[PDB]
Amino acid sequence: MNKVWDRIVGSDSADAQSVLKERCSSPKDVTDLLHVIQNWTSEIHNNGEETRCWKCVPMLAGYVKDWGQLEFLCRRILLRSSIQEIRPLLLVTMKSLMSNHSDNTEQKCGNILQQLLIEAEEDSGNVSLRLLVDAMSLVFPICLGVCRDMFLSTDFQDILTRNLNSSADDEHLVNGALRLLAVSCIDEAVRRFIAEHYLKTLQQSFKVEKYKVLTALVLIKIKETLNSCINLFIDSLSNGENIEINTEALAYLTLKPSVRVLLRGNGDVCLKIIELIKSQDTTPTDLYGLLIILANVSEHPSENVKDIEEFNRDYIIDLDLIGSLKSIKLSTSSYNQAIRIIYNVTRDKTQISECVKQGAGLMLLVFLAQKRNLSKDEWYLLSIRALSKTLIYVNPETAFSKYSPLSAAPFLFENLPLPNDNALSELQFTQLDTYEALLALTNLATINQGVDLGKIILSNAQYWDSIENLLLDSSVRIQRSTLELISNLMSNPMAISAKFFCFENPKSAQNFEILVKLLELHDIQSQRAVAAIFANIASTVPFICKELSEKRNLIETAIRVFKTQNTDTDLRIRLLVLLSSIFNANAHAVACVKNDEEFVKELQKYRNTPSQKDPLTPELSKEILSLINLEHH
Repeated sequence: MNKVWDRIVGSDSADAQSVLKERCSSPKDVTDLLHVIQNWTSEIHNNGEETRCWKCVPMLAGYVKDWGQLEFLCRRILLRSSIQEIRPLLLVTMKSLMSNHSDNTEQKCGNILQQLLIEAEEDSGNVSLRLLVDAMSLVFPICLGVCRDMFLSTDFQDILTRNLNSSADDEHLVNGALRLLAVSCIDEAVRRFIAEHYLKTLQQSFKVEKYKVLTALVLIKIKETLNSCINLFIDSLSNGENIEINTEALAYLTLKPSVRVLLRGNGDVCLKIIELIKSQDTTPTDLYGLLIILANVSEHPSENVKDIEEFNRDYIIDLDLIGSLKSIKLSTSSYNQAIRIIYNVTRDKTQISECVKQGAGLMLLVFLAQKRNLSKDEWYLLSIRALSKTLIYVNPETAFSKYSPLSAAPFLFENLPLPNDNALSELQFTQLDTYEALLALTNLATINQGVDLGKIILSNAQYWDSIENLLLDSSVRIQRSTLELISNLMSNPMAISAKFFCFENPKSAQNFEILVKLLELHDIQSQRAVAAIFANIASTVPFICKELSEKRNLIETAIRVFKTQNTDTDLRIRLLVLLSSIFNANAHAVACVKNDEEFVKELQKYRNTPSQKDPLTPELSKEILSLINLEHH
């Protein structure tokens, strides 16, 4: 099994998983190939051949069950720990060796480390020590036992600390040692050791520019002392240096409020983060970190809120961040963070308009569309929250780059409680969510006098059920908003009017009687909405108006509410429109009330001089008194 290795490490065209079909031969293929590897890994080849080799070895390694065929691999891997380009592949290989016979892998590793220490003690140069600390950092999170034993030993500390002190400008050794310290901070005993014995050294190397970032990354893992780290990450990110390490750090650290206030305080860094997010060059992993930072820093508390709105307006809105984000390629996690950003920005109603102009509504809708049959998780909910807030404060038809705002409606309906015969919604929405959904729906229902939304409601019986199920909600604001929604939907008969005004249908006639009672709701906004339902339909659909004119409970209730509450202007107007439509359609209804003297003198009081923008009050009082006159003469 010789030539297979040559074609495996010969060029990137061939693949190992490819020629895995030519392998097989478990008695011979694995053994023979391992002998080829052993003779071949006896030297260091260029980065391409080595990358092929350590991409391929893990497979074979995972297979071969005879441990004495995988011995040499420990030396081969540890002796390449300084080779950066193939370091993670080595890790993978070691992990594969670790997956089966873990203990023997770690044992051979410890033995090789001890020989490396002896070689390092006899080296007039630092090259053996570099190798040793690179091997230690490479295998530390998998061989934690032997690595902790090495790091903690006086013999290893002696040579390490001494050569560090002596060779402060051996950048490869210092850097290897700082990466070692960071990685090794995983274990607790090592962390205590580092935090008891290295603070002097770390303060020292923190003063040296070319080691500042790596030293800060060690210090993170162990107030003023922290503040200096954060200022380092911020300044070095704003410069442009070590985008990867700094963004990772700050994405973690912006989980703390003080870090956030500092970041928002530093202008240059904010411009830099926005420009990096826009920059077509930064890696997708850095883009993700940048977005995590932006979402953390833009989040409203539940730091001073005004600082957060100032930051969001200055750097996210005015730098057209949302308009750009529409165009960058986003993973699902990055899209999640962008939804977070949009949500945060909309916590300040004054910005929603601008957000929508930059395309945020579109991003919300696409996000929901793609998650619809996929992941109704917390980001789904968050997206619906942002969308509801959007639709409460903007004109709907100019809100999704000329896409249909009505496409939001199915998503809004997911924050309405389903009829309680209808499963559990994956969405953990609250009463506030339901309230805001109904506000947004009420806004959608203004389009084309409610026909568009009503047609969406009629295509799915569930939607109308979830509305009707809020007619008697115990929360005043939900009941109020429901009635406002229904009254907007009653600007066009379509067929939704049958829900209340098809008297041949028992269910509808019952809903009618309920509505008549709702005319006397204590909440004046609810009352206005109920009145507008009746007034809209009666002034707009003459068939229904003829039927309503015969419904004595409605007429008596409307008159009672007019007698006792006519000093509210919207309510008075709507009751007058209802009553006059009814009376014009039915002289026998007029004859019914011709002797209600209190009704007559309330009507006369307004036939005089209504205030405000109110021609209808005198006009309609005049009409009604005229009909009563008709009946008395």
